[PDB]
Amino acid sequence: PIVIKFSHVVAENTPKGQGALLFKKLVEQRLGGRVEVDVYPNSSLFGDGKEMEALLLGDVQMLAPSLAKFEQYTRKVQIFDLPFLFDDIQAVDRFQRSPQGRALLTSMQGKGILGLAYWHNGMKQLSANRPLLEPEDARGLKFRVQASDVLNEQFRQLRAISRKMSFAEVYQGLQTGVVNGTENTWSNYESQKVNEVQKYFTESNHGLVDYMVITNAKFWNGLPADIREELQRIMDEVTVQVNLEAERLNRDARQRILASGASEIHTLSPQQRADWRQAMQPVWQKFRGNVGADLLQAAEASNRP
Repeated sequence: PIVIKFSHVVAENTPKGQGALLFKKLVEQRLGGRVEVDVYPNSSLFGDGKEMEALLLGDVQMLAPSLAKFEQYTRKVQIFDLPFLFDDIQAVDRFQRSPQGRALLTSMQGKGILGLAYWHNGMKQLSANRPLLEPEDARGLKFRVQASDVLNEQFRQLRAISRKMSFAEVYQGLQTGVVNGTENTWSNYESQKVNEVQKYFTESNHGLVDYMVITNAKFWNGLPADIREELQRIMDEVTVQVNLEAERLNRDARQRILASGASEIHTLSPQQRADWRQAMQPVWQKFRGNVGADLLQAAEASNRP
């Protein structure tokens, strides 16, 4: 039996958590015991950063990290972190399906990482212990960000303080005041109960959390061809399921946060959104050389159906 250990940092009741569990179920139902799958959620086996070290070492065989967590392996995936680049997940999906977007799945093959698929989670919103209605509202705040130079600079541009922290540490960081605010999808906020430590949310859709399903190129390329292709077909089916569940789980997450009564959500007006974009988009100039004109052109073109 070939064992595939799939580690991740999110709760089970999420797009990625359900996706990993579906992959395991379909492998069990279709590969007759030739492949077995173990799933380790919520940083139970490996958390941020460590997971990739383990992937390269062979302590794990499959991951699906946020596209914001690959700067140590390539700087091309940074495109997904640029604020307000993608209007919505439909635009990002279009970019991901472009020749360029597909090519990015192999951007790290030279470091031993193979991308197998993109999984959607959703757009990012803002959270803090004070209201965030106008960009000046973020000044002085300490925001937890994923380990991303783009996201670090995003809040630096708003005259705020950025703290790169592993996802598992967000709740405690906010409860203890190491950080005062953050950014994430409704699913991640509710699934991790972070609304209990954030009284104010702003629906800004200023970015997104999407994932690249990845594996160790040596493990995957060493699989029997029939098994590899079958696993890829199953992954393709799982991707559709994740992408469909993602939008609805995020909708349910927002409703449960609003129902809580312990947190408020302000939705930005078109004009407010534009002012936040005008204030944050200057960060793009710092990374344009890394991503390149072509990728930026393709990403901007993805906003036009």
